[PDB]
Amino acid sequence: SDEIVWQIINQQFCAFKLKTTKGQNFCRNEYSVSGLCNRQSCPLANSRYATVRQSPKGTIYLYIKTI
Amino acid sequence: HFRKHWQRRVRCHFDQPGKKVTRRLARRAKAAALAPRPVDKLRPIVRCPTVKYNRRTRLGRGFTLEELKAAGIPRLLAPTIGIAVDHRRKNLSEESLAANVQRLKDYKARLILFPRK
Amino acid sequence: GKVKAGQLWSKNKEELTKILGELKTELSQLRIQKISSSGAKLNKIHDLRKSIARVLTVINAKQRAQLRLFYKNKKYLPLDLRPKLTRALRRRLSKEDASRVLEKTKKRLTHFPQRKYAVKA
Amino acid sequence: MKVRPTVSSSRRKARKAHFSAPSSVRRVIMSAPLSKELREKYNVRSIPIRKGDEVQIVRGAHKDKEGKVTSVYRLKYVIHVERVTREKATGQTVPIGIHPSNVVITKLHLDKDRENILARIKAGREQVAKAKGK
Amino acid sequence: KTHGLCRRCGRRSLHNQKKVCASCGYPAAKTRKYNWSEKAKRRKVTGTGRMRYLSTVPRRFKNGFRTGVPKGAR
Amino acid sequence: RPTVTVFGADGKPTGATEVLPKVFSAPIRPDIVKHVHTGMAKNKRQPYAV
RNA sequence: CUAGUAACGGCGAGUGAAGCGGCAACAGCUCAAAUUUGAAAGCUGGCUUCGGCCCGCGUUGUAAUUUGGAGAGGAUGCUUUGGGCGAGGCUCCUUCUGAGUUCCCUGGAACGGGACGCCACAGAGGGUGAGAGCCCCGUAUAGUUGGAAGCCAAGCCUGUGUA
RNA sequence: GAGACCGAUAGCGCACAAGUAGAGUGAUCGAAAGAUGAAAAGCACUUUGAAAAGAGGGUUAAAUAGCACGUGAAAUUGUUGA
RNA sequence: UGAGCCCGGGUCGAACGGCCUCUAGUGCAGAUCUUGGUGGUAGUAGCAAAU
RNA sequence: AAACUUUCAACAACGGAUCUCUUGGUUCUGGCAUCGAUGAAGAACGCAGCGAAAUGCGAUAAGUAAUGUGAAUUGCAGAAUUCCGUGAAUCAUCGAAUCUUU
Ligand SMILES: [Zn+2]
Ligand SMILES: [Zn+2]
Repeated sequence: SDEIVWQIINQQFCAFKLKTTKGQNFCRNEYSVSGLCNRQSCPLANSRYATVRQSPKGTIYLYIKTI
Repeated sequence: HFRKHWQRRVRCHFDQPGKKVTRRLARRAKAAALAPRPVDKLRPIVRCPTVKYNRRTRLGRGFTLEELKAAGIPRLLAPTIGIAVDHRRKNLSEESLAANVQRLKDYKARLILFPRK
Repeated sequence: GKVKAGQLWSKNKEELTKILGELKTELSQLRIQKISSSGAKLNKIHDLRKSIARVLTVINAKQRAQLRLFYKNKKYLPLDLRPKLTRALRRRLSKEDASRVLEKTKKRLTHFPQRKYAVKA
Repeated sequence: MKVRPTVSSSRRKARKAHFSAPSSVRRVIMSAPLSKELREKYNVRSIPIRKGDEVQIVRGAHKDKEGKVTSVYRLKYVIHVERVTREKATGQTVPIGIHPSNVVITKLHLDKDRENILARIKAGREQVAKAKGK
Repeated sequence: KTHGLCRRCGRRSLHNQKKVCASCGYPAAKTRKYNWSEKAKRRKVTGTGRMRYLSTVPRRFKNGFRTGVPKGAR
Repeated sequence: RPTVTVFGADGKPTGATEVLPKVFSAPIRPDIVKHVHTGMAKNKRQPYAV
């Protein structure tokens, strides 16, 4: 149901979506590897996902999500 | 069909749920007044008049005097113990008599009559 | 000048009349002399007017109580001593008259009253 | 949330009832909390304020000022504390209107009816304490 | 003048020759009232005046149209 | 997935599980939901008129 | 709902029901036409010491009995009752009932921001010097204080007359 | 008791003196008009002069919030500069 | 491209905005349009009803 | 040259739009049934220290009595009027009264 949740997110409503008038949409989700709303970068509509985030200590981690 | 002044005679029904609440509270008031009694009276089974509805039956107005006498319920006691009486209806056949007599003895089998004092 | 109400309730008719007379005379004199240099006379005039109102109320109440004591067993009372209600409430049937029934109805209700019963499920 | 059908959550009706209230209702509205020591002593949280109470102002530009209430102006919904005053242009010292919700009563003007009020409030609070305990 | 003062409505609409008020019809017992003028009916309706007695009826209804005095009254 | 774990009052699982109903495998149709919600949100409306 | 059907109409404009069926609510009765005729047994007033006394109405008919899916009269043998107090209860007004004005900053004013808490069957609403659950009024829930009028009522007194 | 209503040219004619002021012989017709500030603390006093007016000075967080009072558009107008 | 939108500077003093849907009393240059305000004519004609 | 006319900017006017507000309207829903010859609805005249409006009241006249609450009213002026009290109040309730001319 990756495709169905993608259709619901992309075509109806997503709380992490920033719609700009300049030709690009942005993803407000913290686990998005690129802050852009597209099919490949969605942390929710992709069951297997991976991102890179930096802690307040300065240590950088890789986050992996499985189905 | 708007030839007449229909503007002055439009009836809306925004008070439908409020009237349903009013009807339910009226039934509750009837229950409060008649506390162990049912809020309804017992009514007979009658056949629908026309040939179109002859196959089905419905509830009548009140039991015939012959039906009450055959069931063993006196005429004057019957309205005071929850049974409706209709003096206009006639039986005309041995099959409505038996059905409503069975209904009356079934009502008698499940009745808790209290003494006067 | 200022008189409380219960003290007036204790006294009788001729007494209440003589305080009424002296209060009226004081009010008349103060109204005559109040046209020049009205200082603290205004509050006293207002208090005296309220005092006359209180005395008149007490005498009226005592007189109407005595009149009601007179008419305790008499059939007709004066219209001032009758309850007002409304015009329609004064014209409706009395409780004794409206609750009256015929003898046939009374016999039927006596021997065949509405009974208490319960249909068990 | 209100449940009783007689209560109204209308802002319009509430504002009209507040600003067009009688003098006794205004007395009830113009109430002040008791001090900590008086709250443990009488088991009463707040009382309607009256002339002769000694209060401390806990809000506004006149914070931490104490004094005796010399006027309860119900029409203007304000009390006048002693020595918490102002100066006009001419130099007259006018009182400063302080809301009774901004003060804390440190000393009550104890009469018989005030003791009856305190007793009734204490009885209700202790009977609810009994209901909570068991 | 054509019209003089009327006793019933207090307006200067009583015809000086016919002796009949043009606003209320004073010699007639019934006050003049017509359904083709709602404005005229609302200028003299029950509620546009002082209500000396009709304003006291609801409070008397609220307590059941009772008589007497409370117990312990003086 | 056939079962869903049950959690205690402390937030930790009790060890018991429940069978997931069929209604969680129903089709997810945002168009039907949009239609019925648009209709149903209008049903508590009080009339207004001049 | 029947039903824009039947029916009617410069048969054009059109006008336009009802029975049945489903439901809401249900409740039945009073007289006139009889002779009480072994007893006007009925009623409005006035006087009252309030208990019973007078005048009048009325026989050209006031009570009782009866009202046609009825009824009366006899016989018959079973089955039914009437009044007066009344504790208390319901309805409605009323009294009372939770918790921060803790510390810092900004600001004329904190009801704003930060920190640490508390109440919640109460985070409806309003006021308070700016967005206040805990400053105030109220709000929620069961109670509780006093009162008003109706109705119901456990019980307690009595019943009576060949009714 | 409420609302997916209207918000002072709107919503009742009337949020305020509203069936009022006012018009008509009369039957009748029928307006316009809300907002200082948290609090009047509503400008003391000195000084021009006859003003519903100024200059100092004061209150206020603020007076370019001064009962012509929240904000203060445009049409239109005056002073200065180009 | 455009209807428009975003930011700076000043004034101001209590609320407001984007996005996805829903809803409508939803967009003005004109109607001898309605209401209010304000002009040239014009400090002109004239001292006329009102003022 | 000066004067006049036009455009632009700053400031000051005129005017009251815009924004924000709202003890108002409007529409819906629920409980209840209560005017008058025992004088109604309506009209008029009066009552307060300063009352112009509005409201309240009727020669007992911004009101009297009774009950309840419990310390005010308030724009200014006045009270030797009341604060462990049958008791303030432009208070609330309200069963007793007064209630001018129509
Ligand atoms: Zn996305
Ligand atoms: Zn007239």
